[PDB]
Formats: sequence, C-alpha cells, structure tokens
Amino acid sequence: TTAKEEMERFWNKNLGSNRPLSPHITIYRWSLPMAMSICHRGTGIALSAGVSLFGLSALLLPGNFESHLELVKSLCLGPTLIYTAKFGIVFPLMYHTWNGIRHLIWDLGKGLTIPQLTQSGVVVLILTVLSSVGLAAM
Amino acid sequence: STQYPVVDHEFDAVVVGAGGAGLRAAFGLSEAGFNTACVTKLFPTRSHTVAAQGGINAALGNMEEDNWRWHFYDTVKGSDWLGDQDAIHYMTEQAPASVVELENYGMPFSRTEDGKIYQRAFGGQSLKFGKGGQAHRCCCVADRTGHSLLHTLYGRSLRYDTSYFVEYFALDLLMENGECRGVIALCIEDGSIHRIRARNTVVATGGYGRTYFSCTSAHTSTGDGTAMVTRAGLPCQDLEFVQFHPTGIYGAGCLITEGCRGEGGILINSQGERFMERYAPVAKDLASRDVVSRSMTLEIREGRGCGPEKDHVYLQLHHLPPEQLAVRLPGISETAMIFAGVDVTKEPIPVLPTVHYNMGGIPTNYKGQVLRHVNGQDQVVPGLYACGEAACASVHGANRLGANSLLDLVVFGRACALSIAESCRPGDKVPSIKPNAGEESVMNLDKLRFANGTIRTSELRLSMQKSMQSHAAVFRVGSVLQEGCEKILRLYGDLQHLKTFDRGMVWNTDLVETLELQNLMLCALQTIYGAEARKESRGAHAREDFKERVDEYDYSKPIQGQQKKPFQEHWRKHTLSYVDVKTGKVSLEYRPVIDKTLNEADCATVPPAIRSY
Amino acid sequence: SSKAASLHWTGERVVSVLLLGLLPAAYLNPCSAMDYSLAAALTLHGHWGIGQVVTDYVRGDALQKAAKAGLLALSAFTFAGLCYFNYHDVGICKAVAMLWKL
Amino acid sequence: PRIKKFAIYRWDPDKTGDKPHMQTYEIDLNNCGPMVLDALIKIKNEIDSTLTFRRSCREGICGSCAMNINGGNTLACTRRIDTNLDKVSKIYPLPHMYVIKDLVPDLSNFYAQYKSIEPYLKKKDESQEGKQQYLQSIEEREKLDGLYECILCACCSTSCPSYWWNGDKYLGPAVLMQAYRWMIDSRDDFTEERLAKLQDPFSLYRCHTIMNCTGTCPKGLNPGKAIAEIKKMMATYKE
Ligand SMILES: *Cc1cc2c(cc1C)nc1c(=O)[nH]c(=O)nc-1n2C[C@H](O)[C@H](O)[C@H](O)COP(=O)(O)OP(=O)(O)OC[C@H]1O[C@@H](n2cnc3c(N)ncnc32)[C@H](O)[C@@H]1O
Ligand code: HEM
Ligand SMILES: CC(C)NC(=O)c1ccccc1I
Ligand code: SF4
Ligand code: F3S
Ligand code: FES
Repeated sequence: TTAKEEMERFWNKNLGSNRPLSPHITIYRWSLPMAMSICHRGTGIALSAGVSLFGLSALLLPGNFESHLELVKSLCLGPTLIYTAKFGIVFPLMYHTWNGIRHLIWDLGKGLTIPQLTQSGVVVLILTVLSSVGLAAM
Repeated sequence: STQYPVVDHEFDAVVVGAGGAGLRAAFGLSEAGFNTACVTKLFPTRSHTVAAQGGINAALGNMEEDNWRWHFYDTVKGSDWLGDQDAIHYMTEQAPASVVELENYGMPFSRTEDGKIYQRAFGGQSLKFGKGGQAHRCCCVADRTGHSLLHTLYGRSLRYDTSYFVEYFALDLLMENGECRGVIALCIEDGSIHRIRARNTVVATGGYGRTYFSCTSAHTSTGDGTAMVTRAGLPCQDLEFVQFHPTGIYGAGCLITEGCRGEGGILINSQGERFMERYAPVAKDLASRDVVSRSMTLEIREGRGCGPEKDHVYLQLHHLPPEQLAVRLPGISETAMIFAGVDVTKEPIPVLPTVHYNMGGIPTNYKGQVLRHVNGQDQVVPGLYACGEAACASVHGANRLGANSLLDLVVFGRACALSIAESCRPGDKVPSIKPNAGEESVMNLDKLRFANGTIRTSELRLSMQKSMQSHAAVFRVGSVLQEGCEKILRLYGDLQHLKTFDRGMVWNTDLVETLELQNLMLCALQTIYGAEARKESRGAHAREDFKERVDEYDYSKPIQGQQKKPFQEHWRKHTLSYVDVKTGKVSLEYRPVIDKTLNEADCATVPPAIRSY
Repeated sequence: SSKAASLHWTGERVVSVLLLGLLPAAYLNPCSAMDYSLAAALTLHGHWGIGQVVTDYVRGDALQKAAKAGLLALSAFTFAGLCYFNYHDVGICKAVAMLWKL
Repeated sequence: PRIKKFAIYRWDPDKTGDKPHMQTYEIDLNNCGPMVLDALIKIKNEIDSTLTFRRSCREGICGSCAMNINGGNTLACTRRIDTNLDKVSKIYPLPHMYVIKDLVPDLSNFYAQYKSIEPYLKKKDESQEGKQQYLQSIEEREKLDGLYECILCACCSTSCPSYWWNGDKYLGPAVLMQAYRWMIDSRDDFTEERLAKLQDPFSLYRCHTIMNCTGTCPKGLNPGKAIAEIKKMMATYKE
C-alpha cells in the first residue's frame, strides 16, 4: 500500500456505503472570526455582482449615464431614503475593505493569535460603522 | 466456521503490537527485506509509549564523561540481582548506539550548549560503579519523550512496505505442536475474523496495568499478549513484580515523571519534613523506584497524610526556577493544572504511589526468543518472539530502573528483527496450518458476543481492580495475599456469568472490553498466586512477614565458609507460572537467574550485595 | 520544481495592495488615467476572487469547466463594459461623484 | 444528588436502515469524574454499554477521545463538564466525517494525508546515519516548539470548513503543520522539495484563514500560524 492508495480505498468504500456524515454547520458553535469570514465572502460576492451589473448595463441599456440619473431624480427623492440607499452600498464595501486589510495582515504573518482575532475583529467591525455613517454624508 | 468470514493472510513475519517495541520490530524486519504484517488494536500513534514522560536511557555522556558499563551496574543493582545479566549487558551495550539511531531518525531531542542531546538526572543512576556520584544519562525531549519517540518511529515506519492491520484485536496465537504459525485476529471495523499466518511472530502488546484500580497506564493496557501466551500453555515470568511509581496525581491517577525529582523536585510530608532523609540519606529523594514509593506508603501508615483525607503526599516545585519548569517540564505543568487544578510554580502536586510498569511478562532471552521450561531447563519456542513491556527477558528483574523501558523497547525490538533476519532468509516457505485452527478462539468470540449472565463487563472489572489494589499493594502480608487468592480465583469462575449488551459486528467495544477482561484475569491470577508463594523482600515485592533477602548466600558477610543453599531453598529465581484455562488452577515452577554476561572480559559480572540506596 | 500556484497567490496579493492604494488615489486625484487602472484592477481582483469561490464549492469535472468559462465571460464583459464607460462616457470617477451629489 | 443531562449522537450500523439520532443520559456528578470522558465511561459502564467510542490514555496525549463537545472539537479527557445542570451537554462526532458507529469517525483519509507529506527526517548522505548524533543548536530546537506536540487528534482539520468541502484534496491544518514541522528542522535537507509538493491550488492554498483550527486545539497549539508561515516560504523559496 502507498500514500494515495489508502485514499482511493477510503473513497471506494465510504461513498458506496450506507455510512452517514457527521453534522457540520448544523451543530458547530458560531464563533466571531468564522462568521466574519463568511461575511467577507458574502460582501465579495455581492460587490463583484454589483460591478458586473454595472458594466453589463453600460453595453446593453440605451442612453448615457446622465439620462439614467434623470429617472432617479424623476421619482421624487426620498427624505432620508436617499441616505438609506447610499448606506446599503458603502456598508458592504467598507466591511470588505477593512477586513481585507486584516486578511492581508495575516498574509504577512502578524496577529494570528486567538486574542488578536477577537481584538482586531471588533476593530474592523467598528471601523465599518464609522466609515459607513461618516462616508454616506460626504 | 461458516458464521464468520474467515480470511487467511500469507506473510513472512507478524508483529503483534504498535507501541515502541512493536514498531521498531515491524519496519526493522521490512528493513532486512521481509514481507511483514503488523497487528494492532489501536492506531500506532495512539499506543502508550506516547504517555512516556521521563526519557530514554543512554550512556552517551554529553553532560559529564560516561561509560556504558556503569549503566550496566546500576541496572543490575536496581534489579535486586534477579535481573538476567546477559540481557542487561546487551541492552546497556546498545544503549548509546540505539539512541543515536533514534536521533538520526528524527527525534527532536532537547539540547545543551554543545548542541548534543540533553541528558538529565534520574532515580537509580550513578557514576563510576556507584562510587562517583549522580549520573546524568537520561536523554529527553522535554517531558514529551515517548510522544516524539513514537511519532518518529512511526514516521520512519512509512518508508517501508509493511501491511499494518490497524485496529485489529488479536485473540490468540496460531499454535501447532509447540510451533508458532501466526495469530488469529478480529477486525474491529466490520467484525470479520482473520487468520494471519507467518513463519515468525513477535509479541509486543505491552503490560497489564489495568489489573489494578489505580494505575498510570492507559485503558488499553490490559496485557493481551501476556494472556495470549498464557492460554497457549506457555509460562509467564515474574508476574508478581509490579512497579509502584512514587509520583502519581491523587485524582485520576495520571503520571507526573520521576524527571521532576531529577531536575530538583522534592517530596514533603504533612509536617514539613523532607522524609527522604530518614529512609535514603545516601541518594536523597532520587533513590530506586521501589524504595521511594515504599517510603511514601509508610508515611501514610503513621497518619502523616497531606490532604483533607490524610492519604496523599506532596511533590514540590515551588522553589524551582520559573523558566526551568517551562523548558524542561512543560507537559506536567499542563496536566497538573488540568487534572489536579494546581499551579506547578506556586503549589505542591498531590502525589501517591500507583501501579506503573509490569516487570514480568513472557519469558525471553537476550536475542528475543520466547523461552519455555522443559525438564528444569530452557528451550527455544520456534517462530515466537517477544519484546518490550509484554516480554520479560528480565532486563529489569525485580525492580526496573527509571527510564530503562524505552531502551528495552528499542533495543529488544531491534533484536527480534535481527534474530529473525539471521535465523532465515525472506522466502523460506510459510508453514501451513490445519483448516480447523483457531476454533477455540472463534467459539470464544461467539460465546462472549451473545453472553447472557447475571453480572456485566463493568461489574466484574471493578471487582478485580479494587481487590488487587487492596490485597496486592505496596506492602503485602501472607494473610491478605492468601485471602486475595480465592477472591480472584472465584472471579474467574464468574466469567461464566457475563452479561453483554451489544450483538453487533461493527465496532463492539462492549465485547472487546470483555475480551480484555478475560485477558486481564489471566494476568491477575498469576500476579496474586506468584506473590503469595514468594516469601521474601526483593525489589517491588516486599513481604511483611518475610522482610529478608533470601539468596544462595548471606551476602552481608564474606563468601568463604558458607554452604550453598539448594535451588529450592532460595528465592533468587524467576517465578514461572502456568494456568489451566478450564478450572483456573495456577501451578508454578522456577527458572534460575542468568549471572554470566555476554563477555566477561568486556563487562564483568556483578555479584549480589546489600542494597539500601 | 516549477512554481505556478505560488505566483497565483502572490500575484493576487499584489493586486490587493494595488487596489487598496487606488481607492484613496481616485478620491484625491480623479482623472481619466485613474479610471482605466481602477477598472483593470477591480475586474482582475474580482475575477480571481470568484475564481476561488468556484474552486471551493464547484464539485466536478464538467461543472468546473463551465463555472470557469462562465466566469471568464462575465469578467471580460465587465472590463470591456467599464472601458467603454471610461471612454465614451463620464468614466468611473465622475459616475460616483454624480451619484453622491444627489 | 446532582443529575446532569447528556445529549449524545447515536448510529448503529447493525440495525438495518437505522437513521442517526440523539439520545439522552442521566448521570449524577457526585460519584463521577470531572471530565467528559469520565461521564462517557460512566454511562458505558452503568447505563448503556452500546455506546461505542475511542479511548486510551485519559491524559490528553494520545488523541483518541476526539469529538465535538458543545460545538467545539476537543479531547474528552481534557475538557471538563459544565456544572450548570440547566444546560444539556451536546456530544457529536468530529464534524463532516463518515460515521462508523456512535462518535467513531473514519480517519483512513486523515492518516493517508499525513502519510503523503513524509513525516520523517531526510538526508542526502543517508549512508552515514545511525552512528553519530546530528548537532542542533538550542535556538534551532526552539523552532520546533509548539509544533512537535501535535497529537494528530484530528480536531484540527475537522474544524476547518475547507476540510469539509474539500477533505479529499485539501490536506488540512493538522497535516500541514507537520509538513511545516519538517521544513524548519535544521537536520532536514529536503526543505525545497517539500514545498514543491504543495504547488497546486488544493494541497495547501485551499486555506482562507477561517481560524477555526487554532481556536479548537486541545494542546493550545497554533496551526493556522504555521499555514500562513508556509505560504510565506512558498512565495520566497529560490529555484
Ligand atoms: C504507563 C506509562 C509507562 C511509561 C511512561 C508513562 C506511562 C503513563 N513513561 C515512560 C518514560 O517516560 N520512559 C520510559 O522509558 N518508559 C515509560 N513508560 C513505560 C513504557 O514506556 C511503556 O510500558 C511502553 O508504552 C510500552 O510499550 P510497548 O510497545 O511494549 O506497548 P504499548 O506502547 O502499550 O503498545 C501496545 C500496542 O499493542 C497493541 N495491542 C494490544 N492488544 C492487542 C490485541 N488484542 N490485538 C492487536 N493489538 C493489540 C495496541 O494496538 C498498541 O498499539
Ligand atoms: C480595495 C479594497 C479591497 C481590498 C483591500 C480587498 C481585499 C481582499 C482580499 C485580501 C481577499 C482574499 C481573502 C482571503 O481569502 O484571504 C478578498 C476577497 C475577495 N474580494 Fe476583495 N478587496 C477589496 C475590494 C473588493 C471589490 C471592490 C470586490 C468586487 C469586485 C472584491 C471582490 C472579492 C471577492 C469576490 C473575494 C473572494 C472571497 C475569498 O476568496 O475569500 N473585493 N478581498
Ligand atoms: C464557514 C463556511 C460555511 N464557509 C466557507 O466555506 C468559507 C467562508 C469564507 C472563506 C472560505 C470558506 I471555504
Ligand atoms: S495541531 Fe492541535 S488541533 Fe491539530 S491535530 Fe494536532 S493537537 Fe489536534
Ligand atoms: S480552520 Fe482553516 S482554512 Fe485554514 S486557518 Fe484553519 S485550516
Ligand atoms: S484518551 Fe488519550 S487523549 Fe483523550
């Protein structure tokens, strides 16, 4: 028997059997760094879909960008609703930007301890709120 | 037959056990070019040698200048002269050579200023034939010595093509006309029975620590191969000698090492006195593993216990340097906090003398060949070998010196591989076995799986464990040992009344605990009957009524005007025990101790003398 | 030894630090030259981002092809769409400016 | 009396079309050990001996009693039970592994990955081994601290989401740490070719720093730290 021959006989046995898998996310306790990593993917998928829907609309939809804003202006502007729509754009952006630095700090090696994850984890979460409120009104 | 899927395997050699000895033997055979199989009930890493903390003994001399012959003297002095000097010779000879082998295998040994292996003080060691002082010859990987040992041994073991039957419970040996043909093992994963046949068989199943209630050993330390040999009609050597380690946590019974005392650990009684001055003033608290623990148990006798129950003793590390504890003993620092709830550098550790090592086992010579007793003489059992704790070449004798068993593992494990490689070439036809073989083992499996009784597996285990802990303790009298005998003997008759719950094939832990229980009993009857018949104070076995050393001569006075006592009048002999499986009757005969070394000119024989360390 | 997966990890991180140094640069210095560099780095990082989401979740051989070919189509159409938006329109920098001033 | 409630995952393969379900057990803590394994042993030895689980050292160095206690992969003999009787302790097998029976996972794949990284010392001159001890300085020995202690309990890889979704191709933190353990060892010469084996997107690079590995270690080790340390060696090694 070799190294990857054991792997073959593992899969050729278990996949063709009535053996059930142990529960994964169904039972595992939610931790902050875990849930923050899920959101970093979520904000990644949402933003990439945002940019993709921006470029595709430039090729498919008629008229210039100025005229596309004239229909947004035509629908009578929301009092604080304009602040709400602007908020739900920088909120997924700034979270991903700040945590994106934290992911990049981890690439250099520094700050990989358990206490530092909850420390810098809250810092990213707070700097998200402070640059979502204080950026939408700029 | 016909009920269980019988699958026969063909091999050159079979090694039963995946500990330190088991592995060294397994790939050591494949190194010589043999098609080797290895049977183990656990995963290799999850054996016991992992639990080893103290270290591996080698006369490398990295701290001070050292000679391997001084290591021989202390081993035979520590053995209380029941130790076979030919086997002690070979082990202490290979001591430096076999450790340098392990360091070159990848073992992350701790280091000193010179960059060499860190050797440290341990109980029983001395320089210049017990005249120089305290010897530093215990090679260690900072409290996790056996852990990193087993991993590097396993690491190397994947270099060679060895068929490891992982998680396979061996039941008995395939035996035919006194010739060994292999083993009959149960697959734990699906329940199919495998008759693995080979020309040679190496037994390294470890000891039977779980015969007692309080032990440092694992739950899977049941002495299965020792009982496998027992059922085959073959003898078992010096089973009454049971190592009581002085320092073991009061709670679960875990081990904190003797290496604690080597670095600078002290043992203190309730009143405050360092009691290891009243008993052993010569070698402080770093005396023999039997003398230290026996001093502790005698401190409880007076009523000088250190707890609210007044039963345990303290081991203090309050005075040791802060970083010395973190660097040299990091493993005990964590396990004392986890189990005892004690900070090592602020408080003392609650310790108690507990069962540790099994001096006895399967009768063996220095080459690793299993010995039977024919006409008061020694005969080699063909195709059968034993090494490690499971075996008894009596390299430890009456009392094992601290940190010697890991050497015993690697040296005698290597010896078995060499004894086969020099015995025959890989390709010699495998001796065929009769199709009806292993019938008594398969039927035992089937009878024990469906067993409807009055008492269950756990009820009989606690009945054996508490009885051995009360009767065959540190001190034992002919009154309590005789009372313990028919108490244990009755429990062997209770095996007919076993209650099982699981009737499944796949992973029946209820069944294999009962298989372990049958094996534990055989290693319990021979331990208690061997102790009651032996009437002397030697090593671990100290009799209250017979407090004297019974040798061929009275070795206190000069040997000249003395009549030599006949063989059946002195107890300086190996206790060989047999047992009829049906009735449970224990009959026992004796084998002479080996005094002559491998070479007198290279290493002189040490004559018996008074030993109060 | 030929390191190919190693460069893909490093090259991704060089794009990450380039994109981090583009957002403040686009605010402080908004121009046509900043528009093309941002569009390129934005669609590159996004493509390599989803490229990781595909390789983590998309199990199979026929599915791995389609998810990578389908992503490549979106990525190429997004970069071309932004380059058309930068050339024959206000550009990205001006687009955000007109969206905020509303 | 102090009766504690235990919710335990159960699946018997010898029961013909049995579905996995939970079972409750009533245990008094007065005559019971402080640890979870002591409680598992107690129900095994008293209430129900159909419960099948791995055990050995009860010391926290063999790694047999690896399981998911209340949403965290730790050792049963290390973890102590919460005395708060109002809560029910949930005991599950190591997450996303093929269950053989009641809390016993199939680790044949886990060990095989450890077999593929070659956890043994390799030299160019293997002709001169077994006679002279290799020299290693005290600081070079410190490079192995917090790495060699790995018990291979598999609590590590089983806590990683990447090992759930790609357990077949991704090695996992437990295995990757050991691969790193044999890289910084000053006695090993095959450092470059150990890094060469990981030159595919799945072997190593499927780590996205979820950090569930470090947060769950029973030995207090930092596996993730080593993975991000490999990634650094991977981008920097010459030729
Ligand atoms: C108990 C103990 C011993 C010990 C120690 C600490 C503890 C808690 N520390 C030591 C130390 O620091 N230095 C030293 O020199 N010795 C120390 N010891 C003593 C010694 O190391 C141990 O006795 C040693 O572990 C014995 O090793 P061995 O290889 O002989 O046996 P094992 O490690 O217990 O391995 C047992 C293997 O056998 C297989 N097995 C058992 N039964 C079966 C059956 N039924 N069928 C198939 N296989 C079986 C197991 O799979 C296991 O792998
Ligand atoms: C300048 C600000 C940004 C920074 C600093 C940044 C940084 C990062 C980093 C380092 C990662 C890799 C995470 C990891 O696995 O370690 C990542 C993931 C990702 N990013 Fe960004 N990013 C930024 C903006 C964006 C934008 C605007 C988009 C939209 C196109 C985007 C899309 C994605 C996607 C799809 C992933 C994949 C998630 C993953 O693999 O974990 N990012 N980001
Ligand atoms: C936590 C689980 C459900 N989510 C993921 O699978 C995941 C999230 C972020 C980054 C990488 C991954 I592989
Ligand atoms: S590194 Fe820690 S968590 Fe991972 S397998 Fe080893 S002991 Fe378990
Ligand atoms: S849980 Fe994970 S993906 Fe990496 S950081 Fe640890 S292995
Ligand atoms: S049994 Fe050894 S780690 Fe829990």
